[PDB]
Order: sequence, then structure tokens, then C-alpha cells
Amino acid sequence: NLPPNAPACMERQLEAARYRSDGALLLGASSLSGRCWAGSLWLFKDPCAAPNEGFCSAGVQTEAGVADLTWVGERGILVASDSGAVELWELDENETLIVSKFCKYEHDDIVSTVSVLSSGTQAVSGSKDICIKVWDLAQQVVLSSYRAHAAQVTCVAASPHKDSVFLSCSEDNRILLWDTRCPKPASQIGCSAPGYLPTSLAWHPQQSEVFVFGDENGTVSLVDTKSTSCVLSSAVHSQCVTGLVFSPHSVPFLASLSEDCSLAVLDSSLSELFRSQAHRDFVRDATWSPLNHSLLTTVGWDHQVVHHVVPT
Amino acid sequence: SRVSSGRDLNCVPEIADTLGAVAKQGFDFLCMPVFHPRFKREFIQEPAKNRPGPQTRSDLLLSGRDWNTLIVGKLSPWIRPDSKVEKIRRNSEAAMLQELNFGAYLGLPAFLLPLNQEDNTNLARVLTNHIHTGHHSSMFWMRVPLVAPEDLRDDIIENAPTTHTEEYSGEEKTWMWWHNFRTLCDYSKRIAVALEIGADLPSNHVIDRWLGEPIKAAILPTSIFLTNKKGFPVLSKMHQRLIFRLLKLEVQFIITGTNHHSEKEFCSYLQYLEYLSQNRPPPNAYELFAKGYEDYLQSPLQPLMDNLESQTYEVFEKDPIKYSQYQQAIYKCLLDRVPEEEKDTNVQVLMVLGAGRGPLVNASLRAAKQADRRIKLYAVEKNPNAVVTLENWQFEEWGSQVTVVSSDMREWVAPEKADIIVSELLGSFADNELSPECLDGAQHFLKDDGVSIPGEYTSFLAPISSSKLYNEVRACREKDRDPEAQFEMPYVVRLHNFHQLSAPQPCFTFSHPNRDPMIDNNRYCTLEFPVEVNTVLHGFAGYFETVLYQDITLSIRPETHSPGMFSWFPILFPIKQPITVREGQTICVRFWRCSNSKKVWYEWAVTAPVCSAIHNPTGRSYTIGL
Ligand SMILES: C[C@@]1(O)[C@@H]([C@H](O)c2ccc(Cl)c(Cl)c2)O[C@@H](n2ccc3c(N)ncnc32)[C@@H]1O
Repeated sequence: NLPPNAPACMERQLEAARYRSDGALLLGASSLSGRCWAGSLWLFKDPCAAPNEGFCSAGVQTEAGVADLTWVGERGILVASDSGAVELWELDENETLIVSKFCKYEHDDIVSTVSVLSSGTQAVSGSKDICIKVWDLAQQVVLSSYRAHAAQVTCVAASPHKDSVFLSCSEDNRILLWDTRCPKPASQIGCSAPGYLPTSLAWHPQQSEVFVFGDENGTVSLVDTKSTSCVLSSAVHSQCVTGLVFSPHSVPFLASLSEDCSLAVLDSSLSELFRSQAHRDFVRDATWSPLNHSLLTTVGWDHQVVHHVVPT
Repeated sequence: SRVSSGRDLNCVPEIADTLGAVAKQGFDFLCMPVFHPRFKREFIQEPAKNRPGPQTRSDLLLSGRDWNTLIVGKLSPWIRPDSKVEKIRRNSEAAMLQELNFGAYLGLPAFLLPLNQEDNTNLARVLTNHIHTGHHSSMFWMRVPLVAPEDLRDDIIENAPTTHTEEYSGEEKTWMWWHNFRTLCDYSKRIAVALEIGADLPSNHVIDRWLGEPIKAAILPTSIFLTNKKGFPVLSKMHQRLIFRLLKLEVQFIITGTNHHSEKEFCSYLQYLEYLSQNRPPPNAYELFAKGYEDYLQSPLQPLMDNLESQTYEVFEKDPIKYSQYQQAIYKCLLDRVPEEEKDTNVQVLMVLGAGRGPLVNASLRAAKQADRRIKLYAVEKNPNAVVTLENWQFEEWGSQVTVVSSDMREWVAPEKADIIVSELLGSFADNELSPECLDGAQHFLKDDGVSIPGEYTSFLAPISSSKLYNEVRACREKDRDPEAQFEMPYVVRLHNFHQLSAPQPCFTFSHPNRDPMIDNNRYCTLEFPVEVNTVLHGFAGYFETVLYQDITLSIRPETHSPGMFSWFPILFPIKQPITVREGQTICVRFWRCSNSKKVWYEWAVTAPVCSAIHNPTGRSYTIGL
């Protein structure tokens, strides 16, 4: 047990699980119950040691919960707070401490979603306040603030290779394809008015004009921008689709999360390869090992860090 | 009283610190989640169902006192009882009951639920079921915006533009969200509005829809505040009007969102409302006293059937304008009847009919002196308790100038006929205390050329919207009578939270003396009220004007209101069922004055744009005793 100036105990509800280029594991966690409702960030250079707080590379407490986070390159961690703040933490040179560089209270409700753009100098945040904001990570400011949606913003996803493009989706049943180059930046896509609310988004890493979205009814769907309305889909989950993460593989696989507490893994026809009832509460993230493309790490609110070996 | 103000957060890491910080900023209360807003819970499907550990934080974190007074609960925003997904409806049902039940367990004084879409039918069913599970008085604040979020979204979707077409009905849609929800919940007095104000206000007609509605709270997001050059947060001229209007409805102000003015403290916003509160257009005499009686229903006085108490006389004697106008009316009448050449030889028989405790007898004397004319005065009063006051005045002061008569003016045999009869027998609907029948019975002892003061009076009606007063009336059901009787009787009420849908129009008029042979005081009157808004009709406001003499008048008709007579509140005639009225439509109402030997009463019906039942047929619910 070597807890190096970090919290003695890590909060039950794990929201975030993200592998860095080198294969070290970023964990985000919040307390959604009990006396104190706050959050913590953790680095585990030993993936298999987590979630144990003692066998820890680095860890710190945030004022409030962790709705979403992501890596800013290799040193940086961008955080969606309940406070309405987007905050940037980056590791010190030793990678033993995690220090706040900026905490900016710019959103009027919980920050629900955050994504780093292709360049890695800009990021977009989404909030329950219905706004979407584009951030200068250099100057620590909101460049642009958009009220495009009519309800809570659920998920925002930056384009792989375009610093001006990103997808958003909201409880107003809109999927907006953004492009900050157009004087009217957003564009609505998907026809059916009675189609179930969109809950998750993932850009295809190769085909930079294809993405997937999960609906609140467990359906995962494959969309081509050029194809538009023509779609392929599968009823994968019994409850909401929380998250969609593509593998680093050459012809990639799709991990799908759900509140049905299962993980799925799918090919590019959306047929079911793997399954996992491993989790006993909601599944909140999936991250593929850079080092072994067969490995897939999930975290849940059951506080399990399950390392899956995909048959591939 | 200074403005009552609360803070709205959707994030509380520690209750103790948060409440302290918020209290330190100067807020009267805190709106906060009672479960963590992101803590979605499963009630059916395993394994999520059996999630261990505490479902939220302990009640031991605050005193009962703090819970009861400082904390407004908030529904978790994932709870969507009207979702199109069955699993989400069933979970949101359980979760809403859970959170609402915890609110009750904590004894929270209020609890916030949003109306953020058109269909809240299931939300209403679950809230209604909760209201009818125990006898709690806890309030429900429906968070509903002036402008639907869809109608204030930035115009930045290239292939989905914001409609530039004016939509009169469309721009009012959020009122209909509220109307439908409170209709489904059958007008529960526990369900009120928390009206969320946006950056751009809508048209006045949209703000005018919320007139008469039970607004308990107004929510001001930080974002809508403009900045003073010095740096203080401020509000546009138009926003400052809405705030002034809302202060008159003594609503509690909630401030939501993060501090957008970084250099400034959060108490800065709060201090602006208090500043705005200090500086408001001054309230008149009948806006200052009437304070305490706002939308308070009372039985109209019947001083014929009943003997008024000493303190009732007192209240209505404290009105210098009433007496100064009566003094002036008698003054002008005496000079017209007694030429300067005859002043010392010609004594006028002035008779006060219903002389109360004397101040009108005094007024009649003050009139005769300043006119320099001689008067023989009779003070006729039926109330033997007030006759005690008169006869003590008559012996101690007035002398044999005043003959006190302890008699009904209809029964009294006069020794000599009168030149002037002076009476004070009017109510808020003029003839509702039965001045006509009273003076008619006294008419036979007025000289052929005699003057009645007052000479005429006229009643006025206007249609009103007030979901508030409708609910006040609804709440006047008594055991051992017709369960709808409360709707078939007039109330005296300082109409406060309401909307006048049309200019007052004259209803019934009476002239004195009534030389007319075969006198008939019964009346039938059709009124057509042009309405230029969408609204809901809950009843009719009654007023009156009286000509004492010539140009000397008293009025409680708002557009000609006498300066004072603040004590005289409007009459409310309710209707059993509210009637939807669309802009451009005519409200047709029909009023009857009806009678027999024993009692007078009103019947009324709306005949356009739909028909009501005739109210108070045969005076079954309400009569005025002869
Ligand atoms: C209240 C009264 O004193 C008085 C009048 O209504 C009044 C006077 C002064 C004030 Cl301040 C107020 Cl509030 C009200 O008229 C008397 N009254 C009524 C009918 C009647 C009759 N038919 N014969 C004789 N007196 C009559 C009543 O008892």
C-alpha cells in the first residue's frame, strides 16, 4: 500500500476509464450518494492494480463530481464538473501529482459531456443548461457559446482529423453535425420525428464521414453523412446505450455500454461478437489497451475495473 | 418587507457548507437536489435494481427547522414520466414518488418540478396521486418558462431555421403547458408556478397570460443580467417592469446559473433586486390600507337585514372624501332651493334616512352653516344600537335641531314632508344593500318638489380572469348546503391577483325619487364584452357610481374612482365552470335583479362564447333580506 499524497479512499461510482498512448490508465470517479458528493482523478501505470487506491501512480480530489473527462494529449486531463465548470488538470513532470491549471465556471448547469478536437489545442463541452461551448485550452477561455438545442446536451464527439467539425446530440431528439467554418455552424441529420432519443456518439476512426449513435431504447445505429437517411442498425441492449468506443484495430470493433449493466463488442455490420454480464451496476466507460488490441477495460458504478479479452 | 430571495444550484458537494455560503451571500433559502442529479436508479431489472448503499444523504445533516424553512427540493432531471420508452416511464414513476416521498419525510416547504414540454399527463397523474396520499400542505412549484426553449434557441441550424412568422397562440404555448397540467391536477391549491424569465421577453400578451395565475416564484438566470459600466449586474428597462409587476404579487425571487460577473460577489445580483424593491412607483391610499385583504373573500354587508357592529360603522366613517362630498351635495342643493332673500324665513326639512352613528347628520349641519341656510333635521335609524349613539349625541351636542327617530324608513309615519332626504344605503354593487326598496318606502314623505341625495346610482360589471380567486371561491364549500352554492353568491374582495378582460360597462341604474307609476325594481340586462386576448373567464368584477347631487359624485369604478373610499372593495360574481375565451371573441353576460315581498337577489348567465348554467335561480344560494 503506497498512496502517494492522494485520497485514502476512492468514490464508489466510476464514470471514466481511458488508456493513454503508453498504456497507463486514467480513472474518473464521483460520489453520487452519502454525506459528500465530490469526485477524484486517478492514474494507474499498472492497469491490473486498479481500482485499489494504494497501488496508485497519482490521485487528487475535485470539488464536485466527474460527469465526463478525457486526456489532453499525454500530461493533461479535461473534466466535466457538476459545478458547471470545465477544469483542466495536468500531471507534474514526475507524474506523481495531478495539479489544476484552470477551473472556469462557464456552464449554468452540470457539464455532461466533453471532447478534445483534432488539433488538441481546442475542446468542446456540452451541458444540461442546453449550451455547447468551444474552448481555447491555451488561453483558458470560451471562444464560442452555442444554444443550438432545446433540451439537455447528452454527448459531444470531436471529429478525428478536423479541428472545426464535431457531433452533438440532445434530449430534443436532434443529432447536430457541427462545422465552425459555416456561418450557421450546426446541421440537423436523421429524419424520423418519433425516433428514440440519441444517448451516445462515436466517429469511425478511418471513414471520417461515418459515425454510430446509441438511442435510449438500446438500439445502436450506423450512419454515413453522404448516405444520409439510409441506415444499418441492431437492437443490442435492453436499456439505454451509455457509450460507444471503437477499437484501435485495422478493421475496428465497436464496444457498446448500457444501463442494462452489459458490454457488447460488434463488427462493422453491427453483428454481436462478445458479451459481458461481468458488471452488477451501470457500465460507464470502455477503453481498448494500446499495447494489446485484444484487451478491453470497462468500469461501472459497482466499482469493478473488469479487463476483458475480446476473441478478435 | 424586503424581497424574499433563494439560490438555485444543481450541485451541492456538502449541504452544511453550501447552505452556509448561500446564507452568507444573503439568500432566504436554497433550491437543491435531495438525490444526486446524475444518480439514475433501477426499480425493476436486476442487477441494477439491488444497487447497495444509501440511496441519498441523511436527514441528520440539517435540523428539522432548517429542512422546514431553508430547503426547496428539486426533481432529478433524468425523471421523465412522459417518456415514449415504457421502461423509462415505469422507472421515472417510482423515482418521482421516491423523491416526492423523501421531500415530505424532510417536511420541505416547497419542491420544484419542471414543465419543459407539452405532454406532462403522466407527471400530473403521479403528482396528483402523491397529493392524495396524506393530508400535507407542502407546495409544488412548477418550473415553466415565459418562452419555450425551442422558441429561444440561437438560429444556427442552417437546415432548420427559427420561424420569423408571428404566432400569437404559438408564443403563448407555455401558458397552455401550465393550464393543461393544473386542469389535470384539478386546481390543487398546493400546485403553483415558478415562472422562469429568459434573456428576450416575449410580447406583452404572453406575459399578460400569467395575470391571475398563482405565481409563487420567479426564476432569474444570471445570464439575462446586463452589465453596468462600473461592473454591477443590472436588468433592461422591460425586465425592470416585469420585476415591479411581480413585486406587487409578493413572489419569491430565485437566482439560477453560475456567476458570470467574476470580479463581483454573488450577493451583487441579490442587492440589485433589493435596490429595485426600494425604488418603486409610490402606492396610493387604497393600495396601502387594502394591504392584508388581497383576494380575501367576504360576505357583502346587509345593513337592512343585519344591525352593523360599532366597529363596522367605525371603518366606513373613516373616509373624509365621502362626507366632504355629501356636505358639498347638500350645500349646493340648499342654495338652489332657498334664495338669498328668503334665507332667514325659509327652514328646509332635511331627513337623514339611515343616520348610523351621526357623521352624516354632522355633515348635513356643516352644510347648512357654510350655506347660511336654516334646516330642521330628522335622523331616522333602524339599528337600535346606533340609535343609542345618536340619542347621546342629540342630548350632549345637537340639541332640538335634531329629532332622532328609532324606525325603519319604510314603516315611519312622518310629522311633516321633507325638502331633502339624505341616504347612505349603497353597497359595492350600488343597489345590493337595497337602497331602491328603502327609499321607495320613504318616498311618500318627500315633498312633490323634494330632492333625494343621492339622486341616482349605477352599477358596473367587467369580466375577469383569476385562476387564484376561482380557487379561493372553490375552497368555500361548507357542509349542510348545496356543494356548488359558493359559486352562486357575490363576494366583497380586494381583487389583487387577476386580469380585467374588458372595460367596465353599466349594469343596473336607479333614480330617486322614482316618480314612475307602478314602480318595479326588478331588472334584466344583457352586456357584450369585446375580449382582445386568449384567457379563461372565472367571474365578473362589480363596481358602481352615484350622483349625490348635480356634479357631486362618488365612484369605485376604477377609471373614475373617487379619491379615497378605499374601504369599498369590488364585488366578485363567480361562475361554476371557467370558460375558455379566444382573442376577438365577445363575452356575453346576462344579469337579473329579482325579488318578492321578503327578499331581493341576482341571477346571472354567460351566453357567449358558450352558455353557463343560470347562477342563483330563485335566490336558492343567495338572497338580500327586505
Ligand atoms: C348601517 C345603517 O345604519 C345605515 C347605512 O346602511 C350606513 C350608514 C353609515 C355607515 Cl358608515 C354605513 Cl357602513 C352604513 O342605514 C341604516 N338602514 C338601512 C336600511 C334602513 C331602513 N330601511 N330604515 C332605517 N335605517 C336603515 C343601517 O342600519
